[PDB]
Amino acid sequence: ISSETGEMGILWEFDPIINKWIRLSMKLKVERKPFAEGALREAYHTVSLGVGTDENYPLLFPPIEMISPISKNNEAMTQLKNGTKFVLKLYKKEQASRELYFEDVKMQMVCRDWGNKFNQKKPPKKIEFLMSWVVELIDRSPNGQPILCSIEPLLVGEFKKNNSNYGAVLTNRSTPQAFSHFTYELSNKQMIVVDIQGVDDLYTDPQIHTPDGKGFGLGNLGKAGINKFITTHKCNAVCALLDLDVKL
Ligand SMILES: Nc1ncnc2c1ncn2[C@@H]1O[C@H](COP(=O)(O)OP(=O)(O)O)[C@@H](O)[C@H]1O
Ligand SMILES: [Zn+2]
Repeated sequence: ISSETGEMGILWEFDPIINKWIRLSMKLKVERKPFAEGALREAYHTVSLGVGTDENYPLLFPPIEMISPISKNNEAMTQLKNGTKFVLKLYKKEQASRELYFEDVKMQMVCRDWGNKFNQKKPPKKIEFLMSWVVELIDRSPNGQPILCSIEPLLVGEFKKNNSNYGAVLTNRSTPQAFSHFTYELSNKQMIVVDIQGVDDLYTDPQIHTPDGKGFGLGNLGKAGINKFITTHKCNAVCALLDLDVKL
C-alpha cells in the first residue's frame, strides 16, 4: 500500500467461519538475519509496509472454491497495518510443499477457534492463539516454485514451550495442559491441540493430532501422538474446573 522500499507479497488469511481463504497483497521489509530458529524454520523480524488487494496479481491451491471472491474485511488490515512489527518464518533448507504452508496456517486458525471455545468456559487464565498468514514472497527468485513463508504477530516476552507434539510436558503451568485435555474431550476425541507454546497465554505454532492422522501437516502423529499425550498428562485444577474426565 506504501511507496517506501520493501518487497511485495501475496497474503492469505484463512477465515474458519466462512471456511474460505482471503487473498490480499502486502509489502514488507524483512531483516536479513533470523532472530531465532526452531527445528525446521527460522524466524525473522519484519515490518509491514501496508496491506492491499490482490487485484494486480490474477490467479491451483487452495482451489478456487475455497477462496473468497471478496476480501474487503480481514484481520490483516488492522494487525498488519503499515509500521507493524511482526514475525516471518521461513523453512531453513532442511519436506515443505505449497499445501503444507496453507495446512499449517489453517491449523493455527482452527486452534485459535479452540482458544475461544476454551475461554467461553471462563477459565482462571483465558488463552489466545495469534493469527497466522501465508505469504507468497513473489519478489524473490523461484527448481521453481515461488518462495513461501508464514507470518504472524510479534510476541513480546519470554517465549516458552509448554508441551511438544509427542508427550513432553516442558513447564509446570496448568492452563496449557488443561487446554490440551479440553480440546481432546470436547472434540469427542476427534482431535487434540498440543505444541502449546508462546508468551504467557498468547500462543503460536500449535500442532493438532487426529486419530486418522490425516491433514494438519507433518506434525500430525495420529493415534500415537494422542496416546503419548495421555501417557504424560496429569489432570490439574484447571482440568477439574472445566469438569474434564480424569479418564482420557
Ligand atoms: N510470534 C513470535 N514472536 C516472537 N518469537 C517467536 C514467535 N514465534 C516463534 N518465535 C521464536 O522463534 C522460534 C522458532 O519458531 P518455530 O515456530 O518453533 O519453528 P519450527 O517450525 O522449527 O517449530 C521459537 O522457538 C521462538 O523462540
Ligand atoms: Zn486433564
